[PDB]
Amino acid sequence: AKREPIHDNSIRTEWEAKIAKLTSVDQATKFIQDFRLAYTSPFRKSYDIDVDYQYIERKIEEKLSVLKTEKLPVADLITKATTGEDAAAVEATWIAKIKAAKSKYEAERIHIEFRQLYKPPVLPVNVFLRTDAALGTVLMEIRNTDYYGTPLEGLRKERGVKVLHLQA
Amino acid sequence: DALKVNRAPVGVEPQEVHKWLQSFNWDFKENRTKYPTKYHMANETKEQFKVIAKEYARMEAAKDERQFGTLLDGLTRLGAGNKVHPRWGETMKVISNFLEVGEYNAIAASAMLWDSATAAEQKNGYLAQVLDEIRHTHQCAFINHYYSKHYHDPAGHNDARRTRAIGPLWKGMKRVFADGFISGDAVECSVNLQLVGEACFTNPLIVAVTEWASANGDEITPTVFLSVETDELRHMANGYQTVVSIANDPASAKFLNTDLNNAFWTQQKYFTPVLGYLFEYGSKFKVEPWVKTWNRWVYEDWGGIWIGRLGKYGVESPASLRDAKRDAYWAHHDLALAAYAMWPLGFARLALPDEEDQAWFEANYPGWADHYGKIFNEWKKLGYEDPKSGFIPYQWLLANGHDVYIDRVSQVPFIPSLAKGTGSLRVHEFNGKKHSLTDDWGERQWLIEPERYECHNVFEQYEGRELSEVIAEGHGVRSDGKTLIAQPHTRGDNLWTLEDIKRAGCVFPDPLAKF
Amino acid sequence: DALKVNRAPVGVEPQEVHKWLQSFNWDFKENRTKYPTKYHMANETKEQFKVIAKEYARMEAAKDERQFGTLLDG
Amino acid sequence: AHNAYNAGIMQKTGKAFADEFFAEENQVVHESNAVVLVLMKSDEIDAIIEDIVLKGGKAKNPSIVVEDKAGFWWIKADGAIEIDAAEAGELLGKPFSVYDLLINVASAVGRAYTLGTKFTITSELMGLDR
Amino acid sequence: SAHNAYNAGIMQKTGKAFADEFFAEENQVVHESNAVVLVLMKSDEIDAIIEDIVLKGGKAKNPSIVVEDKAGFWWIKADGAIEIDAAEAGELLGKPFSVYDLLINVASAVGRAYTLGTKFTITSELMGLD
Amino acid sequence: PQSSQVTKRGLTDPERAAIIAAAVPDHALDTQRKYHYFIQPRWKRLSEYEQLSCYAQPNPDWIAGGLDWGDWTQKFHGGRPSWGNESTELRTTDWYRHRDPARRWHHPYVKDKSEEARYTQRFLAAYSSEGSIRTIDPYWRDEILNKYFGALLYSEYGLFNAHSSVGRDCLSDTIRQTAVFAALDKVDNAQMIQMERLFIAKLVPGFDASTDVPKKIWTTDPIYSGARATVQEIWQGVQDWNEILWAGHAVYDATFGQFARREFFQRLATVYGDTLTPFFTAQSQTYFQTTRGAIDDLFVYCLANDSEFGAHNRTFLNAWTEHYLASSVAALKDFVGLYAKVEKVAGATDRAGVSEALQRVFGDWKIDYADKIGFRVDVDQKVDAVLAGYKN
Amino acid sequence: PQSSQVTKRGLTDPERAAIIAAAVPDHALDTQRKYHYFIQPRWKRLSEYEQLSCYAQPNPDWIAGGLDWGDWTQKFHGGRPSWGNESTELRTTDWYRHRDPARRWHHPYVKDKSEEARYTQRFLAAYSSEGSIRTIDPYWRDEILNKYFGALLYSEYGLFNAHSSVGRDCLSDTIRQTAVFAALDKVDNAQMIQMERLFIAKLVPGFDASTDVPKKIWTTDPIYSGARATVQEIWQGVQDWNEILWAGHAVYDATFGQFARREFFQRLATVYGDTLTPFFTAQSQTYFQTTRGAIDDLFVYCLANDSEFGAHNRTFLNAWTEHYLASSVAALKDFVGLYAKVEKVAGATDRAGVSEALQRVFGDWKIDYADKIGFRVDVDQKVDAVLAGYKN
Ligand SMILES: [Fe+3]
Ligand SMILES: [Fe+3]
Repeated sequence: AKREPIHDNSIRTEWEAKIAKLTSVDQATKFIQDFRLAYTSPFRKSYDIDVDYQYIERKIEEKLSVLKTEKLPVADLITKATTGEDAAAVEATWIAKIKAAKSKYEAERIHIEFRQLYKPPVLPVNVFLRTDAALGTVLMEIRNTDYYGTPLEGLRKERGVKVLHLQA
Repeated sequence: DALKVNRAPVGVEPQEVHKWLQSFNWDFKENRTKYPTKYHMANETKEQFKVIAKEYARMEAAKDERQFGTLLDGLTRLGAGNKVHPRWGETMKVISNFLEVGEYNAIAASAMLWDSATAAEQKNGYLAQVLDEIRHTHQCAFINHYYSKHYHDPAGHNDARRTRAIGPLWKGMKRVFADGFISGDAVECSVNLQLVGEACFTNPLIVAVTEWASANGDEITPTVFLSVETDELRHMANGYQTVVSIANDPASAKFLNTDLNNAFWTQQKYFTPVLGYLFEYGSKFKVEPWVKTWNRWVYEDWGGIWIGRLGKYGVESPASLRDAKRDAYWAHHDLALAAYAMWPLGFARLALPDEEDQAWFEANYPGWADHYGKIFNEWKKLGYEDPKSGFIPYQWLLANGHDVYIDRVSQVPFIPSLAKGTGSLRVHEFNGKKHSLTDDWGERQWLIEPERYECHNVFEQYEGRELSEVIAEGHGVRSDGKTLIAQPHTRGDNLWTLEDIKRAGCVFPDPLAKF
Repeated sequence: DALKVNRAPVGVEPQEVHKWLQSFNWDFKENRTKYPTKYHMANETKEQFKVIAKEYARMEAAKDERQFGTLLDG
Repeated sequence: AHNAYNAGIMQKTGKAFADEFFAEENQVVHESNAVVLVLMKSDEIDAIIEDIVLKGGKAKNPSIVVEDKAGFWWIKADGAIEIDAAEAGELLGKPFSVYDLLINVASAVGRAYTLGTKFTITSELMGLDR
Repeated sequence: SAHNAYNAGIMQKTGKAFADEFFAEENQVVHESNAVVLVLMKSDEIDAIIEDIVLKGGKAKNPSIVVEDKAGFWWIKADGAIEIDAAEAGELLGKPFSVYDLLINVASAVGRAYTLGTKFTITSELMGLD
Repeated sequence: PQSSQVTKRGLTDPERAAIIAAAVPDHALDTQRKYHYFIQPRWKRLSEYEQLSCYAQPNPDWIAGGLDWGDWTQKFHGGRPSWGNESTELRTTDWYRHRDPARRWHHPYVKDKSEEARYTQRFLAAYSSEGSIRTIDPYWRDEILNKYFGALLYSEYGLFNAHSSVGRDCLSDTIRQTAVFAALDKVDNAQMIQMERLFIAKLVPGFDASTDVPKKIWTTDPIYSGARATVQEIWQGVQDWNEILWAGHAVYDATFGQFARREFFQRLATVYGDTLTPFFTAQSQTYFQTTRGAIDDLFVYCLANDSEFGAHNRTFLNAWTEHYLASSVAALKDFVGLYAKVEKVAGATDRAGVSEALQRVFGDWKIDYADKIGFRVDVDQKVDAVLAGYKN
Repeated sequence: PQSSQVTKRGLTDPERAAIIAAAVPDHALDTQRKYHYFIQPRWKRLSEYEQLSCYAQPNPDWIAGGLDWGDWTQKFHGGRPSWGNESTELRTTDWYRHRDPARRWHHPYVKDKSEEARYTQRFLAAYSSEGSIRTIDPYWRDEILNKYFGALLYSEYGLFNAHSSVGRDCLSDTIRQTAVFAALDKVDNAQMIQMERLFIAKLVPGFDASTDVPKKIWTTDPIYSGARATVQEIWQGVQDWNEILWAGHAVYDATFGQFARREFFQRLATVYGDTLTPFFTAQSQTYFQTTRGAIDDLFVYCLANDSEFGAHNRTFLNAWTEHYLASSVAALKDFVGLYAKVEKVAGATDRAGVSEALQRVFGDWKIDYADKIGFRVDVDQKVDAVLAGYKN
């Protein structure tokens, strides 16, 4: 393959054109959640815009955030997610989710997906950061239990990698 | 009353307000750290230096006046800025600006230690540390700012905050003393930033290096860097207090050895090869073998005075130590292969080892001559230094099956077919993406924590692109817009231009395409 | 008044004080030198550098810090 | 002699160094009762080196080693190193608090603290020992 | 301009040739000169001032300016006057720089020296006589 | 002798200096000697402050203004970036735009504070020798100053600690410097109040400089109830680092803080014969204006007028201002209860005097902050809301 | 190129550095590295202050304490020596004994004053921005402070110029330094008063910072009549340099000066709502205490207790004190007429308040100076002599 220039390229320009056409909070919210599920984190659906997705995410955030201030009552900016859910309820739901996880593999996907779905501007910043720290506490603790307990070969099976090469 | 008063001259010493600092905090439900941590033990400790804000300022300002006197007055009147050997003046572009980002990240990590501290005296200490880390950012910047004004090659001293982004050695620097501090457990910074970073690696990185500077004619860097490290003694004193609290409570101590080995490996993975390469290959006059410097500061003194003494209290010698000692002996020579081979992507001018250098390398690392020595001498024969040669060694590596891989975790380059340092290539596919890991310690980190380690590497960003275009786009040119900042020699003539790079036709591959 | 005031940030530069120094002397019969001189002509001149005590200290201290840094440190 | 910068393995070169460097016994850390203190060279520090650490200091601790490392003094000693800013102020003839002594005190491998006008770097693990 | 060189005129001669002119009848009284001489103590700030002010705009306005390297200082001689604006210097240095800060490193001044606002000048004029 | 080599200096050793001189070219290899020449200057010429500070933060292009690229090398468990846009509601085209108008990098900052540090101790040694404390009103000294100025140190200390997460989270170098210097200045204020108390204790037998009574007053006295609730919220209730800096310095400290420090303790010191307290409030009020200069630049020049996100940012700043101004008006309503404890001085402690002090604080604040972000405020309404807490 | 040689530095030039290294001996030629090791230290160990200052004056053995010999090389027309014993009535075994307890050589002196210089401008820039002048009593500001504090600058200026002959005539190095540092501190006081007036002029339209009214008051107002008569006498009426210093600092300034600066302008500023003046008096009073430390050492430790000439010196110091204390109580009697123009404040400006202010000044002075030279003084009597000028 041949990558285009880093900071100015057809992929970024094409996505800015898609972004420009968002005109409501609900529409930009489904847009950003779908984008984040498709293109970010190790469980993304596609790596096809890998060197551009981070910039493109920022531009969606910018579109959603301005749509928020133009269109939503102030109380909504403080207390609701742009999904319409109550922000505190979202916090409680996902802290409970991660605390009920039975393994680091369960807990890691709960954290990663929380950020895919509710990363600002979806959820208000203060609620998100508090929630994100609470989840990271749990994921850190379970991961750092018996960190060296599983041999590499077992860790690779558990992660589900396809081992392409192991140097002799 | 209105007439009678004790009129003895009195003030108030810093010690006298300092004993009241512990009472400045007050209890409320929300009074706890905002950052995720595994460490929730009691940490009500006393700081070992009785520093208040006024005294902090008096202390540091007195340091600065002496330092800037020496720089702006004395050494300038001596013209010392151009009395540096070119290899070393080029090395300080990298060392001072790279360290600058370590210092800058240390501000943020020390703010995390400030935030996660519970005792007002430790919040007091970490505030001063946060200020110190700002001081050191501006000190590292001042070194390059001064070199920009007085040294024969300002290019790259004068713009590294954008030109570092071109090359692959800078990626791993954003982890070693940077992301690896601030992106994780906040009270664990007492272990990675302080007990490993400050207590172990600043001593060679910041102090030992001043002897190499001096040997090579640079009296700028001793003036600044030694002052920098005077602040470090207060920093580790803060971290030790927390380490004690962790050691003492059994539920926190069960994390400490794993955090310590992870931090030791994370920092040494980059520090060991990169600093050894800069010391030995970025100097004319050598103080001592890098591996002895490492042995003295890292393994014997830090290892025995900090870790070995803490062994009495359940702290274990890092399991990764053996792998690290192999790195200390060879990994910087391995890295030199990549550094010299990929010289157009940097912002400094390099110098192949001369006949004197090579004898020194072979005397001190027997086997150097028959491995690294013969490679460097073939590159020179092929025109490595000559801009008309059309020769860049990266293409030469590939044509002889010596692929370069980027470690997904540490960003440190790896050439398995030529490495003598620690490493073996592991290539995994996960969810449609290929990943190359290079040692047992980082591979575990990626296998357990893939969402922490998604760093794009130079090959993924530059895939299919020609070398001169990447360099031009990243502003890797002198003021004429065409002559490279980076050079494969340290002479004043026959400097390479973007056209000279273009003729070699170097295009970035996908190193994992073969898997 | 007690509510309205110009709150623009201002200080007082040395030459602002210096312009009034000439006015600090005052006339009295015994206001003349104590030392023997041949030179009794009028000598009401202006100094060419507008230095007051605070500024004097600031400039010289500045010189000193650089000098002693070079000596004691470098 | 054991506190010298080039003590032990540091004397060896070439293969001999590599053999001891990679010996099995040397793949774990060895507890050390030493402290290491680095003093930034300066007018005041050089006086402190000559008239304090190398006299009263070495007299109380005969194991101290001071080495000239160009821009700084490298000091290693068994147990502890102590420097009294009050004593240093008497040598220098000028105001000199413990904070002023710290102007030129850099690396400290060991537990550093101040007590009044004295600066100490110690092998003791306060809060764990004693 | 060669006549403002430090080694100008008689200063080029050596041995008996120098003695012959030095002791010449006409050289036993002073000769009025329209020159000024200014000494700048070498420093980071002054060296920036020399290269980018007195040797650029300075010599543009006054072509007679001669600057000589005297190791620890710059020797400047010119016809008429030498001028240095502290504000132009502070713009060059990017840090606060009044005429009093400029004077930190302005030493010998053979001529009538004075400040006028942000500007330092040394002139051949006899202020108050001319 | 010594075990290791006495390294020869290349600057002075003849053999190494000769080798170096032969290696150094007789000509410069570039003419661009301006350190980070590409920084866009805020003022007519690039400043050293900017050269040493700007772009030290290694932000990528996906954090606005970054010149780097790619993801971070290591992120938090879960995926939180080392720095990221999630850290604040406010947006901008370039997080690097901020410039402290005092142009403080570290060195000028400690230089200025060192002057204050040394001169304070010389002033105290001479003030004690002067015996000038003999004319201070003893009731003011003992019942108001010692107790309620002491209690005010906890408001300064709380605002200081509010900056801990700002120093970690904020998104550019010049912002991080502005934040940390502001935090040290706040904890300095707290230490200076305690210094004055410890100093009076040396001059006045029976005067107790212990923080026990100040702490009891801060934590339980109704006079500080609203203030403590606001400080706790700004420090520990939120993590949006822009909200912390704005609520902390631009609303709470510019209204409650300015009233307590300047209208009450500094002003009333000069009607109760207190020749000491003005020396300490001179420092806190100087620090307030220096901090205000930088806070104003970040929120007014940069964020409230950012070409693309100005109105967007004013929406949030308007919401925060509404909330924390209510909180600060409540803190002042509680605080004016302290006037029922002071000896009456016409034009100072009566209703007209307190009314004018609130008109200065709220009037000043309307000019300095509210008018610049488009926040409408009825000054008289806010004054009257506070005067409801005033006991005639 | 250039006409003259580009001289090679011996420190860095390889050829010259090798020549120097070969010429420098491998061992020190003496072990005594203490600069002027033979000075007798006043304190436990020789100070840098003493090493840099002591025996700079090249006195011969016929000026007590001198280490040189022989006559001066050139004397005045007539035969007046360059320095001589005729310059003062006081005698001593060693003119070098004096030690400023602040140990000020030139550098620490300008270092400290530089700190004050830079911090003053930051304080003013913040005070103007703070708007704190809004609560000053306007009558005090315009009719008392501007006019009579301004007028006091001429007392400070007169005392500064009193030192001109002292700096030429006095007989040792450490004495010359305290004299000159004291002189700069006095003209600083005068310039700072004018600085404060110029500063208020920028904040208060109609406020006139010209020295015309202050000068007219100093020269003709009966309130300063006694004071001006005294400084004129001390400045221009005498040339005994010890009489100038003793009368200037130890009598006149310690009584009239301390009353006007500290009891009147500084103290009353803090009953009339003046938040500006205390910042300036804080400097003059700091300078007073620093100067007093060195003056006290010269006249008490060195001269009043000189092992051979102590009582002889007290005879003159007693005669001078009697005369200049009479001059100063007369100056104070004139000056307390100013209280008839101020707004009445109980305990401050009433008869009881002024009486306690005079008891502090005369009581403090009896302890600080009179008791140390054996000068008898009834404090109550002097208070009453001044209160005769107070209008009830
Ligand atoms: Fe640091
Ligand atoms: Fe540090």
